[PDB]
Amino acid sequence: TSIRAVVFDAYGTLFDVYSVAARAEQLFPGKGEALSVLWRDRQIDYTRIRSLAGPSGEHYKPFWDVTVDALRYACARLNLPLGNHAEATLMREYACLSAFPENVPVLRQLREMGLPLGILSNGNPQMLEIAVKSAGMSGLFDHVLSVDAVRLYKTAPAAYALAPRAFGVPAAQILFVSSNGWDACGATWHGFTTFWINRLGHPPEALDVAPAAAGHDMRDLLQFVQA
Amino acid sequence: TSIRAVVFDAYGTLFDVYSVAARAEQLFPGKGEALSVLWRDRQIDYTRIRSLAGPSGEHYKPFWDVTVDALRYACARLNLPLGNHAEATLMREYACLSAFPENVPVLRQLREMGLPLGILSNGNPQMLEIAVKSAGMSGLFDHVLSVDAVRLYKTAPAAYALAPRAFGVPAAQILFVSSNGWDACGATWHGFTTFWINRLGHPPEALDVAPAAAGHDMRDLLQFVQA
Ligand SMILES: [Cl-]
Ligand SMILES: [Cl-]
Ligand SMILES: [Cl-]
Ligand SMILES: [Cl-]
Ligand SMILES: [Cl-]
Ligand SMILES: [Cl-]
Ligand SMILES: [K+]
Ligand SMILES: [K+]
Ligand SMILES: [K+]
Ligand SMILES: [K+]
Ligand SMILES: [Mg+2]
Ligand SMILES: [Mg+2]
Ligand SMILES: [Mg+2]
Ligand code: NA
Ligand code: NA
Repeated sequence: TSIRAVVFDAYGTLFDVYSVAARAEQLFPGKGEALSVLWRDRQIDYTRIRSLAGPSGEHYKPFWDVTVDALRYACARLNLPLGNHAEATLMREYACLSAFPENVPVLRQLREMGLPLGILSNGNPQMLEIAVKSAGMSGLFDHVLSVDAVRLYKTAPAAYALAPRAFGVPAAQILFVSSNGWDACGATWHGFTTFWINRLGHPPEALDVAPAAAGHDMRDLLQFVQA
Repeated sequence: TSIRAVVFDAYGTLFDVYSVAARAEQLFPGKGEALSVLWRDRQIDYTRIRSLAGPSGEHYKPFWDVTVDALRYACARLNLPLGNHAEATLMREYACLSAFPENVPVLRQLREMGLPLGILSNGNPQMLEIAVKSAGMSGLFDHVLSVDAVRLYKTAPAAYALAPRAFGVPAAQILFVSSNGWDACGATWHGFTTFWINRLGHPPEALDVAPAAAGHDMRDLLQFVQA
């Protein structure tokens, strides 16, 4: 079926989270890769635990505050000295990230081939908006969407449903792009055409579903559309 | 409020999963602790991804088959030679586990103080039932409950709701016991009195909720009831 719009996940897709791991190392020598791993794990675990526990948003909390919670748990567990300064510093780092250098032109070869572009993110909008301004992609997106509108995190249907609504098109006609295998898979269940930017070369998730195609980077995504 | 029944989580609580990590090492030398960690992570990730994606069971699959999926993904990712024999062997190991030696008497000091006992498990019942027969705890539980009845995994309300239903008592009057911090916390949200068997001495989850009490083992749980 014909793509008529293309929606992106934020972190790891549009925005390289790398710079947080590197700054963790500096505050916590020898413990950066461990913190950053544990922190991402719990950040995601907490969004799922919450949305699963309250399928109508009973336990929702914005992604920012969930990210603080996860960072705090990870430091306590890993026995790291995280008080106000080191916390503020890592969160600042989180607020303002940079793009994968390949992205911004590829977005143009799509904008130019007549394609509306959006972001759909677990990110609360307050953090999603500045995050976008770090990277020079202001203007490229028609819609910048947050699961905060529905108080439910991916893979919840109400989160995926935001993009058909904003674009005025069925899921089947939106190309859904994510770095996270679980999310490409969840989007495929919802009925999008999906592309998985598998940056670390991992296996497909064993979820009995597969995205339409996958590649290694954003420029592989361009390849695929043009075909 | 007065406890009138006590319900247990299965794995890590009643049943020591240890013996699987040890048998992983033997089939996959140098890679047992890595497999076992990645496998537990994805097993749980997959139950949440599924239930979050289909809040009415649209993507349900029994825990057994989810456990095979997770084991398969973990082996592919970790580049381990898992064909039919090594898979069958690890799954066998999974079917039939042993208790924490402290458990079976502690269950008796509770049965004897006039307390009905149950299991509530992500475990499909087919695997939950034999699992119980490995360990000598047949007879101690009035109800052996599986989220398979509702096609939704914890922390889904419909999963927690199984125990009030079976016991004929409100959540507030059941003591809910788990090893998994996320689950003690989810149960507390549902309204149980909860106890967390924190076996590895981890911090509390940063979920803005805490179980009624926590301890290190089952005998700490006994301590707490008797008080
Ligand atoms: Cl992170
Ligand atoms: Cl977790
Ligand atoms: Cl809902
Ligand atoms: Cl395991
Ligand atoms: Cl995951
Ligand atoms: Cl439901
Ligand atoms: K509702
Ligand atoms: K900065
Ligand atoms: K329904
Ligand atoms: K055996
Ligand atoms: Mg995880
Ligand atoms: Mg600590
Ligand atoms: Mg491989
Ligand atoms: Na939709
Ligand atoms: Na209930």
